[PDB]
Amino acid sequence: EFDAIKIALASPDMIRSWSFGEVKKPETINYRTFKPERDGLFCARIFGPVKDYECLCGKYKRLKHRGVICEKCGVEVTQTKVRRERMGHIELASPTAHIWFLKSLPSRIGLLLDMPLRDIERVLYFESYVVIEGGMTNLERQQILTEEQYLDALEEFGDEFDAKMGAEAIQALLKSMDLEQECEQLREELNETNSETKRKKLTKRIKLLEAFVQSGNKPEWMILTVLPVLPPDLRPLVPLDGGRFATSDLNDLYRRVINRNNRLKRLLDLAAPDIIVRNEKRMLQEAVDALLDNGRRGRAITGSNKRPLKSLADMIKGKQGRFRQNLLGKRVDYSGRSVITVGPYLRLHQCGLPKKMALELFKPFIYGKLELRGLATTIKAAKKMVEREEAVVWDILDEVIREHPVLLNRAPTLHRLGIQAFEPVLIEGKAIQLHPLVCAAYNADFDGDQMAVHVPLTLEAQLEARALMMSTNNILSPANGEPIIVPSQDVVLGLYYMTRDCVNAKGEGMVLTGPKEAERLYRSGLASLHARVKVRITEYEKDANGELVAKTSLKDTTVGRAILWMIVPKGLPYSIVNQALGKKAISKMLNTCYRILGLKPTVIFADQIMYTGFAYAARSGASVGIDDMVIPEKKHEIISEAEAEVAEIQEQFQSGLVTAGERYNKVIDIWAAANDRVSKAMMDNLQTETVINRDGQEEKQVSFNSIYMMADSGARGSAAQIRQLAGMRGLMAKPDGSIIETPITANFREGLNVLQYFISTHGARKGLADTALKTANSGYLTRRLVDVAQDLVVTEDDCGTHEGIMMTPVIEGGDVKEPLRDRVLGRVTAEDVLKPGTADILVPRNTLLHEQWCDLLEENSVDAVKVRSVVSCDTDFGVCAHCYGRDLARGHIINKGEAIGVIAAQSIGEPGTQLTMRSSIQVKNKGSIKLSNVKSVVNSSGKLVITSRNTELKLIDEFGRTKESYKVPYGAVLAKGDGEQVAGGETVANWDPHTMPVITEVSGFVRFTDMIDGQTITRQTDELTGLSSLVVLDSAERTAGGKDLRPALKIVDAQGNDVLIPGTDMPAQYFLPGKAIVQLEDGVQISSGDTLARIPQGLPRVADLFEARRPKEPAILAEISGIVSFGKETKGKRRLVITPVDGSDPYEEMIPKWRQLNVFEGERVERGDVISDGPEAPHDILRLRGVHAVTRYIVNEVQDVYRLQGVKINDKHIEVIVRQMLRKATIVNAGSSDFLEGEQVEYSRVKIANRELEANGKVGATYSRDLLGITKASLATESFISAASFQETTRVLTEAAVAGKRDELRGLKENVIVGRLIPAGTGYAYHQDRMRRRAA
Amino acid sequence: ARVTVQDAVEKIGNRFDLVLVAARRARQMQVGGKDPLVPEENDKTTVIALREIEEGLINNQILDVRERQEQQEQEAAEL
Amino acid sequence: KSDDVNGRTKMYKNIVDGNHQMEPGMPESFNVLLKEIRSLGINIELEDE
Amino acid sequence: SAAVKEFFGSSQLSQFMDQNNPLSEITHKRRISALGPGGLTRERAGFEV
Amino acid sequence: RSPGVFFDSDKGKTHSSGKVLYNARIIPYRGSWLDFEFDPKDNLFVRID
DNA sequence: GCCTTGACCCTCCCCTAAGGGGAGGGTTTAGATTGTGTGCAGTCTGACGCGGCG
DNA sequence: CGCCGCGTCAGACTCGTAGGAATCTAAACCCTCCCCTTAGGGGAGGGTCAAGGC
Ligand SMILES: [Mg+2]
Ligand SMILES: [Zn+2]
Ligand SMILES: [Zn+2]
Repeated sequence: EFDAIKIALASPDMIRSWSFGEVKKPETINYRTFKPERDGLFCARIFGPVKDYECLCGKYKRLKHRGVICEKCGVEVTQTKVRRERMGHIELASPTAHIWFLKSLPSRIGLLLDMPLRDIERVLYFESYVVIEGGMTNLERQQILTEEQYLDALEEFGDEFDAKMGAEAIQALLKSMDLEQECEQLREELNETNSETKRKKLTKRIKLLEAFVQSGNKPEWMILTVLPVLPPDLRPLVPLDGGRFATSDLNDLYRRVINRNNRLKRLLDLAAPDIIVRNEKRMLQEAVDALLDNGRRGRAITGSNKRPLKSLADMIKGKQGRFRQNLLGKRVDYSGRSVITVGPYLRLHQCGLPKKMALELFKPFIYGKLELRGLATTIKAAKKMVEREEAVVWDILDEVIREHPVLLNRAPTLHRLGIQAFEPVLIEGKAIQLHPLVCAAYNADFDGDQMAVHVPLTLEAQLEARALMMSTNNILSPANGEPIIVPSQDVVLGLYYMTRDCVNAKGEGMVLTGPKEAERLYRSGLASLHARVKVRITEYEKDANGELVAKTSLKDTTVGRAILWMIVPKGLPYSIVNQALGKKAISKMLNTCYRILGLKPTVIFADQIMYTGFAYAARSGASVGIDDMVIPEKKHEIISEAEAEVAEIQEQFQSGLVTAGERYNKVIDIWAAANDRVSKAMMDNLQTETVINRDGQEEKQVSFNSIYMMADSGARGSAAQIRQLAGMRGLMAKPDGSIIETPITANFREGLNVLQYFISTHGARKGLADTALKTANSGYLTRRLVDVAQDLVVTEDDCGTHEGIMMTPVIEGGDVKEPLRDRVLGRVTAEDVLKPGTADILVPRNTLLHEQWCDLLEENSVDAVKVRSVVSCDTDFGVCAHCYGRDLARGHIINKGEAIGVIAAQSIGEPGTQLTMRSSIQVKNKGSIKLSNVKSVVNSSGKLVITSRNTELKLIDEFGRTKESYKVPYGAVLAKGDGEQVAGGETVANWDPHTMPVITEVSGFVRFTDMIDGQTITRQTDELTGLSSLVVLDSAERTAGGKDLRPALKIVDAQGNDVLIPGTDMPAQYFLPGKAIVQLEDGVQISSGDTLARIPQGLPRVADLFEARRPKEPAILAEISGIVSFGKETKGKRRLVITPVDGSDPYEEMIPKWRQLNVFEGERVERGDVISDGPEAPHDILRLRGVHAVTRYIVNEVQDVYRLQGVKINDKHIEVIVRQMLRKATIVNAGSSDFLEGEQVEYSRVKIANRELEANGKVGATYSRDLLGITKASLATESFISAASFQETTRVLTEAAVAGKRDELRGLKENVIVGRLIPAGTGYAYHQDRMRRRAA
Repeated sequence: ARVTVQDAVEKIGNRFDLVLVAARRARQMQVGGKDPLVPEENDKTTVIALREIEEGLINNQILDVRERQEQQEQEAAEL
Repeated sequence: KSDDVNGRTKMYKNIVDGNHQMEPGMPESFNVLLKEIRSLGINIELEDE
Repeated sequence: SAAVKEFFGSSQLSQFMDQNNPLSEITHKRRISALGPGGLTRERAGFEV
Repeated sequence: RSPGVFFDSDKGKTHSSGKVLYNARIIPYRGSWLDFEFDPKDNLFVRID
C-alpha cells in the first residue's frame, strides 16, 4: 500500500487542496430541525451528506443518483462516511503565526530569523515595529523599533525604509530571507569561530536553514494564512439520549476562530481605528493559538466549566491522546473478562472457561457451524438458536473450541508471561479456572483477581497461540533461564512432607521390592510416609549416546521418596528425590529434567509433581494452630537482661559517662543483640524440637512443626516472619526513618499493646504507601526502556566480530556475589578459552557455552572468559544471533526475528516492583596474594609501602582464581610480602581512614624549598608530644606570599647533593597542599616510606543509571595522561594542568577546590583515573575509558540494585539497553564525508558511511560515541512516529515538520501504529520479502 | 490432539517459520480442497498441519513443489 | 478486532463461512490521527510508492 | 440555589453513600479526607502527608 | 491545613550545598498567601500568591 | 400459453379566496453613565536556554 | 566570552457502578417567506383488471 510516512510544513495551497470548501460561518446545525447549516462548521455541501446516499434537500434520495451534486442544496449524493475524510478551510483575514513553530522551544521562527523570542513576541503582539528592509537608511535589518522610534525615523527618513508589526511583519521577514546565502555566510562564520557556545549556536542555525533548503518547506509557511478545518465527524455534535447535545471542544475553538476572523474582516471593511484592528488581530491570533495548542501562550481558554478546552494538540499527545490510547493500545472484540479461580485438575496447556463466556466469545464460529451442519437455514435462525441456547448449540460450542486456544491476560502485563495461551475446557461456573503452576508467571492469587480472555481468530493467530504463546512453551523465564512454571505453596509443602524422614516411623527398616510396594504399604496403612526404608530402585542414565541405560540397586530412602520416584521421568537420577524437597530442590529438579530430557517430559513431570504435591499436602492434614508458634522459654529473661543493660546505660547517661548520641546507639545495639538472641533461641526451640525414641533411646530430629515445615520447605514464610510470630517483633522505625529506641518485645502470638501496635503501624503504612506509589515509577521506567529498545531485533546470524567483554566473577570485597558459571552460561565465546596449561584450546572460539561447557570451565580453573556482547556487535540495525547468545526462554541460540529489545526492557522492568522507592584488610580464607597498580617502596621497619591510589589486593586460591578483591588508600603500608601464602583472618593492609599521608620518593635527608618560615607555617606545640609540629594552613590564613606559593619539601644527601631517581633524573621534592600537618625538621634522615605530612579528609537508582544522570557532584577524572601541575589558583576554580610527554601539552580544568584532590604534582596519571573522588559519571567513563568500560559500569551498578533484593536478571538484557543508549556519535573530524564537525549522527550511519568511504579509498569520519539516557535516546531515533508516540509529541512533530522527515516504518511501534505486521517474529519473513521485492 | 509443539519445531528449525508453514498448510486444508496426509483424528486443520509437519510430510519445500506441480499441471491442462 | 472498519465485517463473514483469514486494512484511528495532524499546519502523508 | 446545589451534588466531598451494611454507612459518615476543594490532590501528595 | 502562619524549611534540597533555607507562610481562611523565605545568600524575600 | 387494449384505479403534488399565523431577518432607540476582576496553591526532578556578573 | 542562578517545560497504574452542571440575559417596529385554512379539482406518473387477438 505504502512504504513510508512523510511529514512537512503545509503551504496555503496544500491546505486549500485538502479542503472541499471554505467554512464561512460558525453555525453548526439548525436549532429546530437539526440539519447542518450552510457554510458552517457542519455543512453537507462542504463536508458531505448527513444521510448515506441522500442530499440535504431530499431531492436526490437514492444510489440511482450517486455522485451528482444537487443543484438546490449543493450536497453530493454519496456515502456519509466522507464526513470523516473531507476537510475544510478558513481563509484568515490576517496572517497568524503557528504556535508550534513559535513557542515550542527552541523557536523555529526565532532560530531561523536569529531573533530572540522576546522580540518576535513583541512584534507579534503589535507592541513593536520591526524593519523588514532598511534601504537608504542607517536602520539594520530586523531592528526592533518601539512606536516612538518608528514615528521618529518615519518622518526623519521618509518612506525609504519598511517597518511593520504583527505576524505580517514576521511573515515578510521569513519571506524576504535568502536561505542559501545565509547558509554560506554562517558556514564561513563557523570557519572563523573558536568559541564553542557560538559554534553550537551556529551549527543549530545552519542545520535548521539546511533542513529548510533540502526540504520543500518555505519559511513563510510557519505563518498561517489558511487554516485547515477538521472533518466534522471527528469533532461530532451528537444528540444525547435525553435530547441534549454533546460536542467537542474543537467546535468551540473553531467557532471562536471564525467569529474573530469574520469580525476582523468586518472591521477592515469599516476602516476602524487601528487600535481596534490591532486588538482584533491579537484576538484572532490567540484564538488560533488556543485552537492549535491551548495553554502554551497565556492562559488556557476554558469553556462553560472553567475546565480548559481540549485543543488539536491535546488530541494527539499524552496518555489520553491518539497515540497512547487508541493507536498503541486499543479495546478489542472477541474479548471477555472474569474472576479467576483455581483448577488443580487441569493440565498445563488448558484453562477452564465458562460456557456462558465461551458462547459469547465464539459466537460467529457457532453461527458458521450451525449453518454448516444444517441445523440453521440462515444466520438469523442460528442467532435465535444461540439466544434460546438450544441443546445443540452446546455441542456446536464443544466442537468449535476444541483445538482453539484462547489468550489469558492479567493486568499489569509486566512481562510476556502475562499473556499465555490455553486450550479451553468448558466449565459451568462464571469464573475462569487457572492452572496453579502458571500463577507465578501471572503474579496471580485467587483473592479477587480478574483475567481477560481473547480469542485468536485467524489460523496464523491460532498457530502462534499454540506454538509461541501456549503455556507449555513458557516453562523457562526469558529474564533468566530459570523455570517460571514452578511448584509453590501447597505443592512444595506436600512434596516436602512426603520426602521427609521420621526416626521411628511405622514400618521402619523393611526392604521393599520397589516404589509400587512403598505405595501399597503407605495406602494400606502398614508403613508411614517417613519410614526410612530400603527400596530396590532402578534408575536410567543417558550414556555418551542418547541411549538410556538402567542400573538397579537397593537405596536407603524413605517410603515417601520411593512413592515420589514413580512420577520421575526416566533419565533422571535417584538422588534427585533422595532428600527432603523444598522449593529450591523442586525447581532444580524441573530444570534438570528440562536440560536432560527436554520439554515434553518436563511438562508431564510438572503436572505430575503438582498432582502429587496437592494429594500429599491433603493427606498430611498440615494445619496451623496457636501451639505451633512456640515462644522460647528463655525469651523473658533475655528481655529482662536487655532491660537491665538499658537501665544501667540510662544511669550512666544520668551520671555523665556517655552523651546522648552514644547512649542512644548503645541502647539500639543492646536491643538488636537481644533481638538476635531471642531469634536464635526461638529458631533453636523450633527447628529440631522433635525428640523421638529410637528403640528406647531419645534422639533429636528436624521438627515436624507446621510453622517450621512451611518455612523450611520454602512454601510460605521466612525466618524473619517466624520471628514476629514466636520471637519478638524488634525495633521499629519512626516515619523519619530513625529507630524507636524501645522495641516491640512482643510477638503476634502474644498481643501487642496499643503503643506497640501504633508504632508498628508507622512502618506498615510506609510500606503500603511505597507499594502504592512505586508502581507508577516502575511502569514509567519500563515504558522508557521499551521505547528505547523496541526497534532492536535479532536480524543477522553472525556478524563475524571478534570483540567482546571479558566476563569475570563479581567479587566485591571478600564475597563472590556472582560466579563465572551464571555470568557466562548461554553466551558465545569471543576468543579461544585456554587452560592454565598454556596454548591448549579448552573451548573453541564460537562455542555457545551450554551447561556442559560451563561444567568444563568449572572443573578447570578458568577465571575469565571473553564472550560476545550486543554492545560490540558489528551488525547495523539489529544484532546477530551470536553476539546475543541463548534465548533464555528456549535454551538454544536466539532465532532471527526475535524482538530482544522488548524482552530486555520487560526483563528489567518486571522486578521493579520488588525494589524500594524510598580500617584494615581482613582476608577470609587461605591463598596466594597478588597486587595490581602498585607504587611500592621498602620501609625502614621491614614493610611494603604502596604509595598509590589505583592499587588493589587480590587473593588467589590454589585453583588459580581471584576470590577476594579489596583496594587500599594512598600510602597503605603492607604487613605482608606480596606474592606468597596468607591465612584466614590474617591482616594484610593497615592504613589511616581519616587522614591522608605523604610518602617519600627515595631514601635521604630532609631539605626545604620555598617554605619561607613564618609565612607558610604555623609552628604549634602540642603540649603532650614533646616536639612541636608545623602546619601549612589555608590561603586566607596568611598574608601575600606563601598563601598560594607552595611549600616544597626537598630530599637531598647530607653532603648537599640532591638525590636522583633510579631510571630518571626527575628532581625529588614533595609539594604539599594546604591543611597539612608536618612533624619533620631539616637534617633528620628519612628512608623511602616515612609519612611526612598528614592532610586530613533502589528503583530510583536504576532509573538514574539508565537515564545516565550525572550525579550531584561527580568524581573528577584525568582526561589525558601526564604529570600534574597547577595554573591560576585563587579564583575558586583550581586550575590543573596535565602535561603529556609526547603530546600537545596544555590541558586545563577548573576544579573547584572545595572537594579534596587525590593527586600530587610529582605523580603521573593515566587517562581516566580518579583525580578527585565521588560517584563516577557514566559519560566520563564512556569518553575516557570506552564503551566496554561504561557497559561494565552500568551492568554492575544495576545488578547491584537487583541482586540486593534477590532478583536474578541476565545481563544480556542490560547490555541491550546500554547498546541502545550508545546509538549516537558526534563527529570530531569529517574528512571527505557529508557530516559537519560537532554534529550528532547515528553511530550506524557514520559506520556505514565510513564503510563506503574507505571502500572508495577516501578517508572516513572520526567520531566520539555519545551516551544518552533512555529518554533522550528514544527521543533521538530516526523515526518520528515512534518518538512522537513516546512523549514530547509537540517537539518531535515540530522538528520533523520543519526538517521534512520521512519515516520508513522499520521498528515495532511504527508498524503497530499503522496496523501492520511487526518486523519481528512471524512478521520478520514478511518484512524481508517486502524489502527484497522492493530492492529488486 | 496437540499439547507441546516441540517435535514440529525440530523439523522446521524455527518456531516463527513453523507458524507460517503450518498456517499455509492449514489454510490449504481449510478453504482449499486438500485432504490431510495424516489420519484426521478429530483434529482441527491447525493441529493436522502440525501433525503433518512433525512427520516430515510437510515443510516449505514440499509445499512449494506441490503448488508448482499443481500450477504447471493445471496451466497445461487446457486447450 | 478493534478499528479496521471494513476488515472487521469481512472477518465476521469469514468466520461465519469457516474461513479463518483476515484482510487487514488501516486502523481508523490512524486516519483520525492523520486528519488531526493536518488540522495543525502540518502535511503528514503516506508515501504510497 | 446554584451555589448550594453545586456543593451538595457536585463536590468531591459530597459522595454517594456507601450503603452495603451499617458499618459501611457509619464508616462513610466518620470519614476524613485530605482531598477536596481547598485540600490536597492525590497525585501530588507526597510520602510524608 | 489550618489558617495561620507556618514556619518551614527545605533541608538541603537547594543550592547543592546542604544549606537549610527557611520560610514562613501566612495562609488565611480566604485571601492571598504571604510567603517569606531565605535565599542561599541569607536575604529575605517576600512572595505573594 | 405470449401480446395488446380499453377502461379503470392509486398516490402524490399543486391549486383554489382572502388573508392568518409565525419564523427569521433587518433597523433604531438622543438625560447621563467612560479601566475586568476571578482565582489558587502541601510536585519533585531533571533539563534546557538565558540575562547578568566577572 | 564563560559560568550561575532563574524562568520554563515535560512526565507521573486498569476491572464494577455513578455518572453533568447547576448565575448573569430588550423592545418596537418593519419586511419577506413559508405554511395554513374549504371541499375537493386537475393532472402526472405509475399500476391493475378483465376483454380477448394470435
Ligand atoms: Mg489478588
Ligand atoms: Zn439536494
Ligand atoms: Zn554480532
